[PDB]
Order: sequence, then structure tokens, then C-alpha cells
Amino acid sequence: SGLRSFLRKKTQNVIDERKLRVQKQLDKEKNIRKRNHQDVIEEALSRF
Amino acid sequence: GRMHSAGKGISSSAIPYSRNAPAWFKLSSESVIEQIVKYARKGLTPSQIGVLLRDAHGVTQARVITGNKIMRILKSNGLAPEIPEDLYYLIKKAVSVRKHLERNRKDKDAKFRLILIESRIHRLARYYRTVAVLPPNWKYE
Amino acid sequence: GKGKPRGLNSARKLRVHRRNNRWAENNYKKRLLGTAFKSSPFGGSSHAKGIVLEKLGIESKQPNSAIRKCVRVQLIKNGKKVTAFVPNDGCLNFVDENDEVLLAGFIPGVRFKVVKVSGVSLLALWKEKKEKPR
Amino acid sequence: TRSSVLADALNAINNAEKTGKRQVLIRPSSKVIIKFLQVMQKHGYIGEFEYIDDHRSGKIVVQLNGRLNKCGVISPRFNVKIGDIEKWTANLLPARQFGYVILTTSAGIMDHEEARRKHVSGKILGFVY
Amino acid sequence: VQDLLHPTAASEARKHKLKTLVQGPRSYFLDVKCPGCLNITTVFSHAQTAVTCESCSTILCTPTGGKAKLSEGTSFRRK
RNA sequence: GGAUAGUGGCCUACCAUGGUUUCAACGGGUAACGGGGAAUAAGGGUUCGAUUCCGGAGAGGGAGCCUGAGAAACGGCUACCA
RNA sequence: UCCAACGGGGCCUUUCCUUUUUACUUUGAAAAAAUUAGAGUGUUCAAAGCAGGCGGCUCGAAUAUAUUAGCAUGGAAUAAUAGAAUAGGAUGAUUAAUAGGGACGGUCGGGGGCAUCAGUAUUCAAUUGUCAGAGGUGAAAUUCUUGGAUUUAUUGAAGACUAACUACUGCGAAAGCAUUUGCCAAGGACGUUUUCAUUAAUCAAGAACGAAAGUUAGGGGAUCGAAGAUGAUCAGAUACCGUCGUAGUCUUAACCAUAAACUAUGCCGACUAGGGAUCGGGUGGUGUUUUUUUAAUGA
Ligand SMILES: [Mg+2]
Ligand SMILES: [Mg+2]
Ligand SMILES: [Mg+2]
Ligand SMILES: [Mg+2]
Ligand SMILES: [Mg+2]
Ligand SMILES: [Mg+2]
Ligand SMILES: [Mg+2]
Ligand SMILES: [Mg+2]
Ligand SMILES: [Mg+2]
Ligand SMILES: [Mg+2]
Ligand SMILES: [Mg+2]
Ligand SMILES: [Mg+2]
Ligand SMILES: [Mg+2]
Ligand SMILES: [Mg+2]
Ligand SMILES: [Mg+2]
Ligand SMILES: [Mg+2]
Ligand SMILES: [Mg+2]
Ligand SMILES: [Mg+2]
Ligand SMILES: [Mg+2]
Ligand SMILES: [Mg+2]
Ligand SMILES: [Mg+2]
Ligand SMILES: [Mg+2]
Ligand SMILES: [Mg+2]
Ligand SMILES: [Mg+2]
Ligand SMILES: [Zn+2]
Repeated sequence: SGLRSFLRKKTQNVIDERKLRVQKQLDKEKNIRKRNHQDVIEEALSRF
Repeated sequence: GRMHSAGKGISSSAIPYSRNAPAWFKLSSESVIEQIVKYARKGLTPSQIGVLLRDAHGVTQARVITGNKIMRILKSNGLAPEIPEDLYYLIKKAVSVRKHLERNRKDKDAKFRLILIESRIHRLARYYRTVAVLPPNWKYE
Repeated sequence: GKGKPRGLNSARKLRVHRRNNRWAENNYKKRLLGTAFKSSPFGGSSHAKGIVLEKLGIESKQPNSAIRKCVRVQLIKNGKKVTAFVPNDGCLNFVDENDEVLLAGFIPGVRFKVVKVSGVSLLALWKEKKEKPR
Repeated sequence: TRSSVLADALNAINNAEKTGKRQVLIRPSSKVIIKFLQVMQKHGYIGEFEYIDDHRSGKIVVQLNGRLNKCGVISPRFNVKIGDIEKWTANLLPARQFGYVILTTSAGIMDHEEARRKHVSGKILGFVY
Repeated sequence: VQDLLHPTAASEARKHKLKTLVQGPRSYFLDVKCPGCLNITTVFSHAQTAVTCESCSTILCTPTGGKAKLSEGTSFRRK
């Protein structure tokens, strides 16, 4: 206990935070997969 | 398992199981000998010679390709070191540290490492005296 | 590794270690230095001679009380006064002031008993098998 | 630093047996290890083992059948006279015919019973039971 | 479950060079063709020196921490 | 070289500077004569061994001798100490 | 005549030249007698003592016992020790240990020493505007202040120290180490089809560094500050606070060698569970940020 419980709390929060971030990336990649599945001046400047 | 340090690294070279020359190697053994003699004449140490031959000439291992180690090949041709190569570099490293300590007397760190290098020299010097590679009267500075 | 050498040629280190460490024992030290009898009640002897100074409980009323059986004795070897038990009040008659008594190990704090008076066993005197020589 | 390869081999076998592993890998190999394992094999404490040559000290793979209660090395390798053998069997074995004490003698590495039969003696290597 | 005596080839490829059943080098040698001269030179995969074409004295590779980086424009084959 | 029954720094003369020692020399303690043996112990060990046999040494304490094959003798001799 | 075994004799596996011993263990002598173990024997029994009986009898101690040292002997392992070993046409041996050392490559680090650059902050000083308080405490008093205190603005000087970034992250043998840039040497890990070949582990004896405080002699002296002085001694949550402040805090050259100098826990080697986060190196894949014959290489 003491200081050691507090340090445990921080690591668990970071671990929980990482899970949320990773799930967001997986969700986004699924959207990209679905998206992939489904003026003269501007064309001259499309490369920029 | 470093001595004089807490490191436990295992980095090393892994000699291949086969002790015969590679099939793709198609250079005469004699030509390899002349390259070793030339590089030693230029002043390269046996460790450096093997690196060059392996790097640019396809010599996987001198002993495998020619049947004799680089140290033996040079001595067979009159090229021998004044003192063993590993002992040579240890002394040179100590000399550089002693030169730095001369200019910088407050570098207590360099003072500590000089003891480690010097004590390493005594252990290595003692080994060569026992084998008679080094004359018995030999002492470090 | 148990913290001791185990090599087949390490007998010398094992021997010398044992000799140094044997002195840690209090029993070993006393045995070697000859100081084991300092704790003895009589300083190494099994019996001690003494001089009867007084019969301290002589005035007590209750017969064969523990106090009635106590006599103060001066040890002749070192002059230290001590208390000794007599087997019973009947044996208290044979003991008189200024007589030589032999003491042996036995009211807490009384750790001796009288075994001989004037060179004659009390039990023999109590059993009427001898007369006290004066 | 590695003092006794045989001790390491026997301890690895013991840990494999304790954990229930069906096979164990031993590095480095040695002639003494091979003879000791052959004695264990002859007494049935281990099964097949295969030696892998790597142009170095080598390796061994030993298959385990769960019949090994214990195997150990007696270090230092004490000198043993023929009269002394019984004493050793009294100290290292839980019962009298339960297990063997292995000796390196002038006639090779063998268990104590074979040494008694051949009337040979030497140093003690270890025990198995 | 695995057979220590007959490990899978993919399994050993993942292991460290020294930790396999029989340790062996993971490095190799290359036939690198000089751009300027078109001559072929042998170059070690993890070369620690700037290998130069003998005929043209043109750098063929540059040393790095691990595998040597072959110079731009140099074609290579595994030998 | 002397002396001895005889080897030998045993002693003398002249020479060198050697010899032992952390694998414990040297010094100190020993209620230390040594052993065969005695006790205990399951085994390893621990202790005791003045004391029936063997060996050593002594004859109140130091020193020196005669005789004799053999003694530095003491129930032989001479001096000194008590 | 041929084949398969069992058996004999000769050769060959050398073109020419240069250039085992010990430890340990087995067995046998030896290790006085008495003592110990053992065999026989009606000392009336026993403790003991003891070797010969019948007229050839195949009758009777058959005996054993000693750790070490010396002697002789049989040994294939183990542990040391050796080689004109697998040599050269100047010269003999085997591996190259997921032992160790050295070398090379690109890195990595708040590791170290010497210079150098910056940052506000504290104190002080110059100039500047205004006017009665400022300070400090739980509350006050010394104290400073109408020659302008405290506060404001533009600056300068001195000596320290590197906030936030700062994290169960990094380096160093430990103590310890956070601004930039350069120099000097050092170092762990990683990569290596380079090199030496046992060079190693533990360590009495013997050696280097060692927070803070402290001692000697110079320098410096902003902040804080043991000691000392002084204001107040009213009120218990604010109960010991306020002002001046010596040594000290900083640095140079030597001493001191102590910390709760902690895993409150000798070192080296091997093995025995799962999980994913992070730092450094390396390998492979992939697609985003990238970007272009200057070069150079990232996330
Ligand atoms: Mg290194
Ligand atoms: Mg470290
Ligand atoms: Mg290495
Ligand atoms: Mg262990
Ligand atoms: Mg003389
Ligand atoms: Mg005695
Ligand atoms: Mg005596
Ligand atoms: Mg005696
Ligand atoms: Mg006499
Ligand atoms: Mg007398
Ligand atoms: Mg006569
Ligand atoms: Mg006399
Ligand atoms: Mg007389
Ligand atoms: Mg007489
Ligand atoms: Mg013997
Ligand atoms: Mg290696
Ligand atoms: Mg480097
Ligand atoms: Mg103003
Ligand atoms: Mg960092
Ligand atoms: Mg900063
Ligand atoms: Mg000063
Ligand atoms: Mg600390
Ligand atoms: Mg460990
Ligand atoms: Mg990584
Ligand atoms: Zn070219």
C-alpha cells in the first residue's frame, strides 16, 4: 500500500488508455476498407 | 559476462558449421596468400586484414579458404608482430588515457579507467609470459 | 555452494577455519583455558570446610521449621560466610559453635548442607553409630 | 563460471522431470555425460537420447518417461575404496536396493553393483534413483 | 507441443543466430556490379568498409550499424 | 687441517652470501615422555594413555672425569649451589 | 573355373629435401608380543588358562585385524602432464565455449574533464513618476521610511542555480549526473562468415573513487544560514516567530573516509511460469508523413 497503490493506479490507467487508442485505429482501418470497397486551374494545381 | 563491467551482452560472430570453402569461391588459394602479404606489408594488423578480405574478396575465413590462419600465413612469410595484437591495442589505449590525464588532472573518471586498463594489461601480459610469447623480463612501462 | 570450500585439495582451509571458530563456544573456551570451575559453588571442589558461627534459627518456636535447620558457616578457604542446612533439629544438637564442618551442595538461597562435623558424619551421629570427638 | 557440465546436465534433467517435460536439451555435451546417461538408460531411468554435433562441445536431447525420482552429482569426486562403497550407498540412497551410486573406476563408468562384481573401485561421480 | 530435435524451419528462422540447434551465420555474400565499369565484385552483406571497385575506385557500399547500404545505382545478386 | 670409533661446521683458518618462511618459518603456551593401547560412538569423530610390553631421558640442581669392550655411571669419583 | 566363410605369408596405405609420467584404485610383502574379533577345550560352572589326542588313525587356532609414509604389482575411467601431432619447400598439432580479451561499423547516453552561450530569479546601484506607509505574524514590536521607503519603468554589476519539459524514463563501479556549442579521452549494448585461443571465477595481502557535514592556506562572498546579538513574551490549530546575521553554503591545492552510503538481502554459472508496456541496437513487411542529381539521412 502507501505510495505503491498510487503507482499501480497510474499504470492501469495508461493500460486502459492504450486499449481505447488501439480500438480507434482498428475502427478507422475498417472504415478505409469500406471506403475503398465502394476548373482547369485546379487540375493544373492538383499535384500541389 | 564482462570483466571490469556489469554488461551481459552476448554479441559475437557465429562461425558456419561447414569447414570447407564456399562453392561459389573460385579464387586460387595462392592469390589469397599474396593479398595477405601485401596488406601486412602496408601495415595492417591481422584483424584488419581479415575484415578487408572478407569484405571485398569473398574470403569467408582465411583458415577455411587457405587452411592456415592469417597469423601463421604472415609468419610463414616473415611478417610477425612485435607483440600480440590484443596486447598492442591495450597498451596504446592506456597511453592515450595517460596523455589525457596529464592535461586534465581533475578527470577522476579517466583515472579510474586507467586502473582497469592497466590491470587488464597485467592479466594479459602474465598469460603471454607463461606461454613464452613474451620474454620473461617483459614488464609494462 | 554452501559458503564453504568443497575442493578435493581444500583440507587446510577447512582445518584452520574449524580451529578459529571452535573458540566461539563458551564450553570449549572454559575447557581449554581452565576457567570452568569459577562457576562452581566451591570453586572446583566437591566439598568445602567451614566454621560454624551461629545457629541462627535456634530461637524459632515451630519445631523442624526450615529456619531452625539453618546454620551460618564461614568458609575456611576464602573466609566467606554462607548458610547451610542441617538434616533436622535433632542433628542441630551435634553442631555447636566453633566446630569444623564439611559442606556439600544441597528458604531459597540456602545451597549447602552439612555432611560431617568434627570429621564425623552427622548421619552416623544421628544413627548413634559414633560419638563426636572433641 | 561453468565448473561441472555434468552437474548442469543432471540438474536440467531433474528440473525437466519435476515440471513434467517429456524431453530436455543439454548443452554442453561430454563423454562423462554420455556414459552417465548410458548407465541411466541401462537401468531404465531414461529413454532414448540423441547427440547433436555442432563442431563445438555439442548438445544432447534426452527423452524422459517419468521414471526418474532423482539424479545428482557428488562433487568433489572423492576417492573410493571397495570397502567404502557400501558407506556411500548408505548416505545417498533412500533404501538399500532403491537406486544406484555411479563410480568412475579403472574399468570405466559403472554403477556400484557392477564395480563390486568386477572388484574395481575409483572415484564417485554421482547417484540416480 | 514441439520437437526440440526436429524444429520447424520457420521456428528456427525466428530465433537468434546463436540460439538455434546448430548456430550459423544469417549473413550472406553478394555479386555487386559496378555501375561505371560493369565489372562484378563480391561484397559481404554486413560489410564494415566502403567497398570500392578496383578498376574504377567507385564506392559500392557504405557501412552502417547492421547490413551495409549498397550505393545508389549498383545492381546486386545473392551468390 | 684438527678431533673422533668414524661421516659431518663437530671445531679451527681462509673464502663466498647464503639457509627457512602465508604450503605458517621464527617466537610463545602446554596440568607435552612417544607408541602398542583404553573409553565412547550406528558411522564419521572426541577424549584418555605417569601405570604390567617397546623406545627415550633422569637419579636434589649445573659442570667435568677415572676405569672399562661398553658409562659422561651417580647403591663410582671431583668441584660449585641448596 | 567361380562365390561365401574360416585360416596363413608377403607387401602397401612414407616421391625427394628442411625441420609418456604422476595422482587415484586393485593385489602382495611389511606393520613385535600382550590387547581386540574369532575356532577348539566340562578350569565342578564362570571370569580365565591352554595347545596337542588314539595306536598310520586322512583327527586337531581356519585365523583375521589395522588411516598415512616407504617397497613390489594389475588397471580401460577420472584429474593433471607431455608430442618431429593434421608442419613447411621458413617449419606440427584439435574446436573456436549462447567463457573471456582485442579489433572494426553505425549508433546511444541529464557518464567524465576543459572552455564557451543563454535564462529569468535574488541582492545591490544609476536614472525615472507618485506619495505615507512598507515589512512580518495567530497578534504585535524591533527594523526601513518625506534625504521618498514599498510599488512602477529603462538599464547595469556580482555570485549562485539550471523551473516548467521531468516520466515507476536515461547514463555511471558507487557516491552521483538535467541550458547551448566546441575540444579531450572513455564506455554499455547491438551488428560482424575479422582476430587471440583458456588468457577465467572467487578473493586474505595490497590499491583508486567515496553524498552532506568538518580541518589547513588562498580567492570569492548574491541567496540561505549553525553560533552570537536583539524585538515580543500576549493567545495552544496557526506555540515559536521577527531583524541583523559569524563559520558555512561557491572555487583552487591537500586532509577527514562517515550516511536509513538499503533488496534493511555476498559473488560467478546452469535450470524452473504466463502478459504487454518502455529504452538502446539489429532484421523483415507494409502504407501514411515524406520527397526532386547538391550531399545527407528521418517519424
Ligand atoms: Mg567490449
Ligand atoms: Mg549499470
Ligand atoms: Mg568477443
Ligand atoms: Mg544451486
Ligand atoms: Mg670459523
Ligand atoms: Mg598427553
Ligand atoms: Mg612434563
Ligand atoms: Mg606412556
Ligand atoms: Mg643415565
Ligand atoms: Mg628427591
Ligand atoms: Mg668390566
Ligand atoms: Mg653423574
Ligand atoms: Mg639410591
Ligand atoms: Mg644404578
Ligand atoms: Mg600402505
Ligand atoms: Mg567464442
Ligand atoms: Mg567502438
Ligand atoms: Mg521610488
Ligand atoms: Mg532521457
Ligand atoms: Mg531547462
Ligand atoms: Mg577560507
Ligand atoms: Mg544514496
Ligand atoms: Mg544466479
Ligand atoms: Mg526496438
Ligand atoms: Zn570499375
